[PDB]
Amino acid sequence: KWTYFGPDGENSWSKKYPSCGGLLQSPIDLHSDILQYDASLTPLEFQGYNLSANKQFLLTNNGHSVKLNLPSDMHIQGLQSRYSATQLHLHWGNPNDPHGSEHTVSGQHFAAELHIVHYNSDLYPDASTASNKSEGLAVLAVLIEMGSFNPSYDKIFSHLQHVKYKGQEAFVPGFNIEELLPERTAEYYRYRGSLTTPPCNPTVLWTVFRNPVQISQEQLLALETALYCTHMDDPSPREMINNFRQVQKFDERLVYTSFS
Amino acid sequence: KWTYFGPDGENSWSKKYPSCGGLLQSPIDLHSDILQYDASLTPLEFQGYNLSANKQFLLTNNGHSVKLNLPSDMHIQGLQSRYSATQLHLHWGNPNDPHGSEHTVSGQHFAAELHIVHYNSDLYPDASTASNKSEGLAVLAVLIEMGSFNPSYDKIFSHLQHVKYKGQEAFVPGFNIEELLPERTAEYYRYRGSLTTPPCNPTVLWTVFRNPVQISQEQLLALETALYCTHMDDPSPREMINNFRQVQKFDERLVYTSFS
Ligand SMILES: COc1c(F)c(S(N)(=O)=O)c(F)c(NC2CCCCCCC2)c1S(=O)(=O)CCCO
Ligand SMILES: COc1c(F)c(S(N)(=O)=O)c(F)c(NC2CCCCCCC2)c1S(=O)(=O)CCCO
Ligand SMILES: [Zn+2]
Ligand SMILES: [Zn+2]
Repeated sequence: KWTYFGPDGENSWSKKYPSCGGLLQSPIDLHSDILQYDASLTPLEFQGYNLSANKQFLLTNNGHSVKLNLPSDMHIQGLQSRYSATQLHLHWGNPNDPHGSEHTVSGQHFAAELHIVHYNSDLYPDASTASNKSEGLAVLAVLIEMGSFNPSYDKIFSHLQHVKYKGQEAFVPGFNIEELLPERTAEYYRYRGSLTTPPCNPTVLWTVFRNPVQISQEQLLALETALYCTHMDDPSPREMINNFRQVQKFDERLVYTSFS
Repeated sequence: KWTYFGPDGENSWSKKYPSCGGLLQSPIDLHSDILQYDASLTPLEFQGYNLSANKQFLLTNNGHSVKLNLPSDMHIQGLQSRYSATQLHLHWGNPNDPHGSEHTVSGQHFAAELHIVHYNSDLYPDASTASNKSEGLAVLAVLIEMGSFNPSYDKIFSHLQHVKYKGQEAFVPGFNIEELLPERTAEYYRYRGSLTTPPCNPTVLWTVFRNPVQISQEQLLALETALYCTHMDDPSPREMINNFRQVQKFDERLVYTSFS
């Protein structure tokens, strides 16, 4: 009931999902005028990110992105509460305009963006319960640019042809999710925002790493061309492209940086 | 019942104005991937722009912008139809983030933007009738950067302290509107889009000049701090700031340029 293109696109989300027209919306443009160094921000620690290769994790095309389910055994230290993983997914552009990150830096998109979603497991029993609650979610965002082939991202991309259409699912063996993170994870942007998709709940603590990772031109094109938003039996297929939200207004508020 | 900030802000405009969630929406980011040089794009001619110093033209705070009424003897020649002037107005940011142009260039906002609104006088009798019809409108856009004082823009700005509140009106003596335009008007971006405010009609032929103009720090600050969205006797004033729409998705479509 929502898309990124056409009559049900992002300008209309607020009709059935009021929080999409509400407070604390994400994503945003990270730029000098709204940044402040905060010396009390501390480095995150990534625990249980090395998932067992003898276990398996479901990859799903949900019609909006490709998601990988993650175990609650995976968690972040360094926030006020323990946040445990629930899923990761990506956002990207299209072959003719391969600049589909959600966040921008100084007005610039990156090629794509990876989000690793966690929920506050000290307060809430599961992500669904946390999702619309105070302090419920924390998302790690990795900005992606074109460059060297990235074997670690290929551990996701090499399975995409098995989830081409909405609803399709495939298992992926465990691998080390930390390999998907950039250099100097200590350096990041942090702000209070929202889910970037309906329902747009204003319940996400965002951490956007300063430094991008690289994937090759061939990997980017593979991601942009692999998937469809529609079911196999849909008479009007739609390619999964440009599945990122435009940046939001961000006035009389601040993003905090862990680097001066 | 629409604003740029809060529950009646731009993500909610579609609830009130159907075209705001429709096709062909403006403004957009002007960037390499969606540009295409078109040698058929020849210089516009600005006719009747030298308004008589012996006449007065109405400046109005309409609660959303400051507009100057323009006579229908001003017109643009060079497009398929003649388009005659109806008004000009501005968009800007705020002192803490003085980057409130509507259009962006390679992801960068300029300080402000001037729009000179015209209607298709060959097809339609007046601007209101044209506004929701095929090829109804044509808007000229000038990007404004902060730098040197601009005597020509000060012919408008010098009256801002007499139109501080909604509904208030002042007279501006005629002057040569062409003085508001930048260097090398032959260089421009052209695309089909929409009004950037409700009702968001997709009926505008946009011409964005390549080169910005400059206004001083003091001029920009006056524009950002002189005006209120509310009436003179509200005990709860609302400043007129950040009156620009975020850039829209622009996919499977091109902006044509008169420069390479
Ligand atoms: C790709 O869509 C996103 C998404 F973009 C984001 S973002 N960018 O991190 O805010 C998400 F967080 C989620 N997942 C969250 C999971 C934890 C709470 C349970 C509710 C869903 C939110 C998802 S989703 O694939 O699950 C689809 C949700 C439709 O409501
Ligand atoms: C500042 O608001 C704008 C505006 F932003 C733009 S834009 N950026 O060029 O699309 C406008 F064109 C207009 N005027 C057009 C006048 C000709 C048609 C009649 C309907 C209004 C469109 C106006 S307005 O001040 O008149 C307020 C319109 C409220 O609906
Ligand atoms: Zn996401
Ligand atoms: Zn305008």
